[PDB]
Amino acid sequence: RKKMGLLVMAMGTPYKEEDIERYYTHIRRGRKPEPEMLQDLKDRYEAIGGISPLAQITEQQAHNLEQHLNEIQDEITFKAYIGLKHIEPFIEDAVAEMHKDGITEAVSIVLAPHFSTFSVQSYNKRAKEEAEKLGGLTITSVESWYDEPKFVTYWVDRVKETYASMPEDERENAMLIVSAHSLPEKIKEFGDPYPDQLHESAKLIAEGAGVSEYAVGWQSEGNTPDPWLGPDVQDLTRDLFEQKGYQAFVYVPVGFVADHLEVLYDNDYECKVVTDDIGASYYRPEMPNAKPEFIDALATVVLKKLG
Ligand SMILES: [Mg+2]
Ligand SMILES: [Mg+2]
Repeated sequence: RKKMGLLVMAMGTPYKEEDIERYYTHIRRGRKPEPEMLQDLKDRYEAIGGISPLAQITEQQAHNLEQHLNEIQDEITFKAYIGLKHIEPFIEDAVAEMHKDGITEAVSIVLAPHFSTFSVQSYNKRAKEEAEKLGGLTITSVESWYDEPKFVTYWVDRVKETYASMPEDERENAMLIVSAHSLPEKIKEFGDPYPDQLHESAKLIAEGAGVSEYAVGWQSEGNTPDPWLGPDVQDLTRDLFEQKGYQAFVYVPVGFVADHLEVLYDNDYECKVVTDDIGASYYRPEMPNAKPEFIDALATVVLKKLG
């Protein structure tokens, strides 16, 4: 069998509470959070059940993906390497390790289904540049995978189950909100398809699930002076309630693949505060994490990229 590296890339998460400072410093481009922000972040992580389980999900995704790829075809043996943006093991570290280990051919995938210039393209460029610097190692990079039918089906089936679970008055008066991580609006300068891809995800999932009433929102914007993609899910939820009185909101954060702070806090707390305030029911179906159905979707994405 031919040996190939499987470079799995993601933002990263802290491994313990004491990593919060450096992780958020990295996110904030060298700006250390002030003490009240540091305490606030610690509190948020405690509220969602702790930090330890978060980074384990990414590891489990990469490992299960490796094992599943190796089991479903007989031509290639994959070895997974994790490369993260904001904490060790960094993308450049992972590529250098691949080269050290004698890998000469790799395929990469970012654990975010929509292409953007800000994240996916930047991860892919960084990986390819380090390979070029070392020589003798090439990388083929998945750019997007939101339209993989098996992935669409994951979310459609979760959404169906959620609607099926609702009392009758909710089921005929619910709103589905599909979201991803906000990015600066200025990505539009380069024709970034990120927003169009989120809207297509939303269309595909709503259509597959038989949901006629849905909306697209953004969440978890950072803090810079230039505008970020909106509307934010908190504002969208309240606006849609005021205009049409929905009694239940279903949140599908399709941009995210795991139980991390952006979902467990930015949906399950921040959006839940809003639905609680307006008297609506809150639902947010299970994230993919490292579940077999999702791992099969990822495996299919990778093998399609290789033909
Ligand atoms: Mg494509
Ligand atoms: Mg926020």
